[PDB]
Amino acid sequence: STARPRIITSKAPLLPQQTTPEQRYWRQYTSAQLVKEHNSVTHISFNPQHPHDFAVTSSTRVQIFSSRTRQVIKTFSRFKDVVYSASFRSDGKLLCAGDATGLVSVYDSYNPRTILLSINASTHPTHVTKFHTQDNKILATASDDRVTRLWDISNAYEPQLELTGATDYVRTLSFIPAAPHLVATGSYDGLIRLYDTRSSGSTPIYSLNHDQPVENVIAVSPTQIVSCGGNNFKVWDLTSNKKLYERGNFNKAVTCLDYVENFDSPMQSALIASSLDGHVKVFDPLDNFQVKFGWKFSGPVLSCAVSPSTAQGNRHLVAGLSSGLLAIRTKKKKSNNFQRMMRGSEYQGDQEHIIHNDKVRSQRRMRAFERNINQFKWSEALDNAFVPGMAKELTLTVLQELRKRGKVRVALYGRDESTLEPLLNWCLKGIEDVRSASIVADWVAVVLELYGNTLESSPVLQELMIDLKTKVRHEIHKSKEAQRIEGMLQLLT
Amino acid sequence: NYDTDFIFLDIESTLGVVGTSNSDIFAEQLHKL
Amino acid sequence: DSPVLQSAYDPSGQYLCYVTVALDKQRVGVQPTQRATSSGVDTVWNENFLYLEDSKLKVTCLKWVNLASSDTVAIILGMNNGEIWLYSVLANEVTYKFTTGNSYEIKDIDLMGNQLWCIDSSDAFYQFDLLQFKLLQHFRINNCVQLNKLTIVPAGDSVAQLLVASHSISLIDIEEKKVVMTFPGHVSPVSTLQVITNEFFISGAEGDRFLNVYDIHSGMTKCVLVAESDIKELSHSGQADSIAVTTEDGSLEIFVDPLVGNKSKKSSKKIQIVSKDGRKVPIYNAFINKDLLNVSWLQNATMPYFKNLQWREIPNEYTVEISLNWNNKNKSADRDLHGKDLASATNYVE
Amino acid sequence: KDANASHPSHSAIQSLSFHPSKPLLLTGGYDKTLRIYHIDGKTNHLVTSLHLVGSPIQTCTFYTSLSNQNQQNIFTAGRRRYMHSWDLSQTAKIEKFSRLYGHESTQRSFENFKVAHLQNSQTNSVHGIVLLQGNNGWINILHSTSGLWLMGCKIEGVITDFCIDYQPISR
Amino acid sequence: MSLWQLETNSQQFLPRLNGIIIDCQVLGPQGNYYSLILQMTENNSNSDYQFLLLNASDLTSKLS
Amino acid sequence: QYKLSVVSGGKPALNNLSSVTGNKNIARLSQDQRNYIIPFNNQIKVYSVETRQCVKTLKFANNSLLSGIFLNESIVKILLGDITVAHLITVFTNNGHVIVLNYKGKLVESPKHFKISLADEKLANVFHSEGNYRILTTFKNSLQSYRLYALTFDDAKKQFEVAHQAE
Amino acid sequence: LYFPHISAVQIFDFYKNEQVNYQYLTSGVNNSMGKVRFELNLQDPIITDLKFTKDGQWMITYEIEYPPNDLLSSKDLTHILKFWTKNDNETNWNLKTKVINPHGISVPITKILPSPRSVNNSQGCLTA
Amino acid sequence: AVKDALRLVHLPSCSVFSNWPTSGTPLGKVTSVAFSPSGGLLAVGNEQGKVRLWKLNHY
RNA sequence: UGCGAAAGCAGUUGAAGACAAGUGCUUGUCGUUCGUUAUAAAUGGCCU
Repeated sequence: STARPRIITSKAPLLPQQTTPEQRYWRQYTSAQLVKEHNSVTHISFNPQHPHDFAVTSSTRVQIFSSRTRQVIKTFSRFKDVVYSASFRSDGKLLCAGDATGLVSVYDSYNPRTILLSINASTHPTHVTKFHTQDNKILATASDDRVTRLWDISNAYEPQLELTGATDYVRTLSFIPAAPHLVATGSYDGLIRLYDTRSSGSTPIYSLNHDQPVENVIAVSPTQIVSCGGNNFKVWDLTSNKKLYERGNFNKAVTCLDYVENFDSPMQSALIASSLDGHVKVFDPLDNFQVKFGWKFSGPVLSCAVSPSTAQGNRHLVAGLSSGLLAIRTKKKKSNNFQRMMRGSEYQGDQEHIIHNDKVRSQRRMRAFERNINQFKWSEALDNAFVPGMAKELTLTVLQELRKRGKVRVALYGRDESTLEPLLNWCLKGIEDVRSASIVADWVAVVLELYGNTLESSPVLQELMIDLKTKVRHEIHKSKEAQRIEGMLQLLT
Repeated sequence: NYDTDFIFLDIESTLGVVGTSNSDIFAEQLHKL
Repeated sequence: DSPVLQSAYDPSGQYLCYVTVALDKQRVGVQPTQRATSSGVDTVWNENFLYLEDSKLKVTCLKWVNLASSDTVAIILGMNNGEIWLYSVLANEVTYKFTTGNSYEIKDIDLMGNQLWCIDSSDAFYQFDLLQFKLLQHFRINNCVQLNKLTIVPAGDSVAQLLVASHSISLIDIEEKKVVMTFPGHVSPVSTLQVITNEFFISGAEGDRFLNVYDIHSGMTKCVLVAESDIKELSHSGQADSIAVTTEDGSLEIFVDPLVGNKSKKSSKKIQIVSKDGRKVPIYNAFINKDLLNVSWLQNATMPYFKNLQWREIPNEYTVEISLNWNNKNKSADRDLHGKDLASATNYVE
Repeated sequence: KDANASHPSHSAIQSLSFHPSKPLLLTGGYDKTLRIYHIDGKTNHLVTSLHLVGSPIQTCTFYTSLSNQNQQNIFTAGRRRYMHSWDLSQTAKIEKFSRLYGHESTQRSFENFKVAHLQNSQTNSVHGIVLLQGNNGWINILHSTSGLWLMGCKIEGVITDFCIDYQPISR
Repeated sequence: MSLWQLETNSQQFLPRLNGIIIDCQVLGPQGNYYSLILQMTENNSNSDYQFLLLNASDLTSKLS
Repeated sequence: QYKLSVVSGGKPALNNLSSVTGNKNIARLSQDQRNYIIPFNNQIKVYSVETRQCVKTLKFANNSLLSGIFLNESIVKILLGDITVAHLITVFTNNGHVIVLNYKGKLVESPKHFKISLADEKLANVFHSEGNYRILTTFKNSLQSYRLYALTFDDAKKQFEVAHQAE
Repeated sequence: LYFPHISAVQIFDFYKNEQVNYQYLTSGVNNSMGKVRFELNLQDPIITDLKFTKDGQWMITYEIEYPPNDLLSSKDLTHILKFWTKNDNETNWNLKTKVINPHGISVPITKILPSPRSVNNSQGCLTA
Repeated sequence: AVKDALRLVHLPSCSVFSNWPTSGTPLGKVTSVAFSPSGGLLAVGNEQGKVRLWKLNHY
């Protein structure tokens, strides 16, 4: 004897644009909160450490948002002029910020009152201030002076190294993982300049030509560096010093770019890229950087960020808009006498000789229509097909199963106009769909051949046929057209 | 068959192939018991 | 610690007789050591047992009657009642019972053909004849205050001298009915007193890791064999060729040429049994004939299991591995892994 | 010496049973384990064990067929709608009784049961029967081997306990 | 396969057998086993017999 | 170079008589009920029930006698033990040959072959209770008629004698 | 040895001369119920062809589903092709892909040929 | 229900034994009792999971 | 039923004997034969 097979749901051949495993993961960022800030939110950064709060730079203040609460918990308003960065150090204890006056302020993260170090990097604006990932003490600064000074926390009076050679504004700075000596900077020259801090420095070891003003440079992996500038982002390989891939799917000029890897998604690594067209799109580095998802916002996007790999809780996608709007999308993650009397349940037989298991795993509960078919209730199973709030696919199966069982007339004998209209109502809408058109044709044929006399004496049944004849006639036009476009489509080939 | 031999099936459902002492006495009695 | 109170191989080393307790009554059973018979018939478990109908009654001594010598295989059982039972394993009934006049328990027994010698707790010797089923003589030798062991020296076809032991060992002449010689024994009572060869008999005592090899004629300790742990059983091969002693800790030691620094010798090969999971299975008796060694252990509670190994080729330290039940998923022949009936056909699932 | 000293139990000993002939003791409990010990009075080592996943043991008992002495069996039951039988060492031959043949309404648990001997007079053959407690004064009697439902007994009020008595007739 | 209990006219079922039951028999001193012959009428070209020995205790195929 | 030889088995044997119902199965379960004997069209398989595997196979081709008899005749019944006289089986075929084979061992090349004397009768079935044996045979509206004989083995002549009982 | 029984495959071991499996490879009323009377006129899907790749890790099956009689769609047979996979240790074939009406509508697949090891390391096939 | 609630009653006198069990006898919450078919052994299980064994010397 | 593609193209579905019912006559049936390639319906639905 064998267990009863489960009724198999009907699955028509795949249509174009099916949902992909990558899409299903990214749709889960459903809850959307739209916050309004004073000015364009220029930069957004995530704390590398738990609880992974993210800081947003806007106008003359920096705000830290709690991950779980999704609300501001700290505010750094000491800055007089505009702010331009809020990056944390790797430890997450400190966050640095640049200013239009050119001063760089290092505050203790989560303690806005205390200022640890204040550096006057330059008289020009200091747009980029980023802590070195491998080394904690050294802090990098790039200013409109076009020199990207490398400061040391202990010695704040003179830069440790003062890289130069950029003929335009430098607004991008990146540290290559596994290469602490290497530093990457991209200027609006369209040139990405790489520097070696071990050597004397001040002259790039080599430059990579992007041909458009570079808005942000990110090192995805130790050997691959992705740079977004102009209307495209290009991925360069340092060992070969040539661009492996280039994607220009964006319309407006890409502005920000972030990379996350080894997170719980089906895609091992993701690359999110802002567009300045309202689009932030996801690319897969494992698949030649192909688009896998995208969002649309009200206006141009200036900053995008995603929760680090080890978020340890609900993940966050953050988008920054020039209008001052901040959009947050989140993927949420008896008595002792009685117990002593009943104390054996926890035991799993770890110390025993023979372990014997016969319990049959619980099968999912069967639906009403399946139970009726299993019990040979042909007419009742038909009724369960046409009930309010019944899935269209599930309605097609019970009709297909009954036909397959050879019970189409058997289900339709003891019926009148009162209980026939639900079937005709579905047929009126089911005829339109391609999947159910063939099944509707068979079932409608039988009821006519089986209830011709009742149709004459019932006016309500007639009207169902008049509109049905109108709809089937409309399908004839659609099917005939599809043959004509098919006919001419053969002419082209 | 992927070897050299060939298998063939008959309508009779037959698959043929075309191819290239005191101790000893006590030992016996103890087993009987 | 061990459910097997006493055990003894037959002289040929193919059959083991062991006594264990069922509820409050002792039962005597015989099991076959060999995995298969000479004819090739696979060996089977022997369910038959001899039950002692009295709770007080107990077996103190177990001795085999040599299979080749006598027509019927039989085992002689010394009892605490003061009588000796001749047991025939086939008929599974006590053929005849030798009774001493007194009621004192029999401490030890020994046999050479028709001769049968026993000692009571009162230190009185007795002589019996199997064919005649008669008590021949009984005597008490002075200065033999205790007698835990008796062994008869194998001289010719007759018994002319008996080796008996207490904390000290003695040699007695039957005709003179007097002690001939004395040997400095152990501090504890003597447990084993086997005679390895002529003018050489080994001796061991309860809770002792040392075996003294004495010369019957001269009287000087030729050697002292040392075990890692206490000694329970002893078996000698050939004529002092090899000696296997079952330790108390469940390991078996083999002494290779113990009769050839020189005073104290240690075991040369050590054998152990450990289950695949990791539990150690003690060895309670062993047998060693020429080059093969038979190891006996208990599985379940009292079922004896045996293995034959050629000790010559075994390394110095060798652990036999045995598959014992532990956390076994129970597979029924009529079910697959998932519990579906084998006859049942697999369903169609998209 | 304590029987369970060798291999302790992780729950209360819900039932005990000595083997009719062999020197074995059987234990069972809500730890879902059937432990058999060789009771000698001095060591009491464990012969074997059998863990039944998700099968609390409210009662267990040995059984030996009255005619075929070679037939040995162990029946165990709990607050479940099925009962286990263990014929008597690489594996264990365990069968599950879970069919009542139309009388499932009277029996929602096998936890209270006993095993007896019934002689089929018209053939003079003897076989075992498993007796169960029903919901409404009902006692359901099954065939020990085939598992068939043979007869049922009803009393008024709530059944609390029952026992079996034998009355000899002739040779 | 239907077991009719004639005392109360009830019945027990063993459905979804591999084929229609040509023959049925109780095999044992105590009815331990049931022997069945199955036909597999799907194959019209040949008659496909299968012998099924079921354990009466739990109605599982002891030998197919 | 090449050679042709049978390898596998065939369909299980059946009592192919329309009239008989409830006697279609010929396979028998041993007295100890530890193994099931099933006759095939070309062999006899002994399956051990506790392990669900074919412990023994008795091929007609290997034997000279069974090759001559079955290679048309078919087994009409199998009886545990030997009627003439612990693992013997007596096979009765439709024509009348009575063959005493052994399982759980090595098949003997000289089984105790016999032959019941039937006069235009096709043996249909045989059965016993305790030492007494009766054989049902078919003799010839398209309906077959049946005869019931009593079968005994005489030690003096070592032959099967059949005595008429019913029709 | 694989025998394409009607709507199922019987996997049989001729070295041991014993059946090893019986698997249902099609939809239909196969073991859901026991057909009786007019239901016995129904025809379950027929496995016309069954073939293996040279590697042996993929199974290709071709099926014909017969419509029930006395309907509008009582003369339009459905042709199905299925690709199954299993690891060697496993005993049940798992359906990986299903093509409904290959080659078009109501057009049979007369011949199936698995590819040689040279092309696609034996992971291809032709249908004619 | 309570600890040490075990009594042995002699028949046909129906007089409870006095010497055993005592205050020091370990029984706990007695939940299972068994008499051996022979040998006069008494096994008493308790809620703690301990099966304690006694021998009746009369048998 | 033959052939074929799946569509279809050609060709069949007879005679005797016996039985039951109704009134020698009529119909219906066949665990009866010869020859040719040659509606259903006993309230009766699948375990744990």
